[PDB]
Amino acid sequence: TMSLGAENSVAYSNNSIAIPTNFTISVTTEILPVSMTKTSVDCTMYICGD
Amino acid sequence: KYFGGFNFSQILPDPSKPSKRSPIEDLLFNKVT
Repeated sequence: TMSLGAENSVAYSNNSIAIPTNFTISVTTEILPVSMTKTSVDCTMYICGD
Repeated sequence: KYFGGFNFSQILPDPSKPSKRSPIEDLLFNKVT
């Protein structure tokens, strides 16, 4: 059965705050297409070859 | 489930059902066919 990750139980309360002490600068990547191959076909040669 | 005073019983999953859904989601799965 597919697991959706590990289970975590955030301790919620009326007087419980979690302020971070350190930081970790991370650099991610994202690959987005911006253009495709510009194509052009000839109707005559493709349909009627010679 | 005393979250300040706001009652999230309609959106949190109800344990007394085999689908483990919320009362609002129960209306959605029955209305939409």
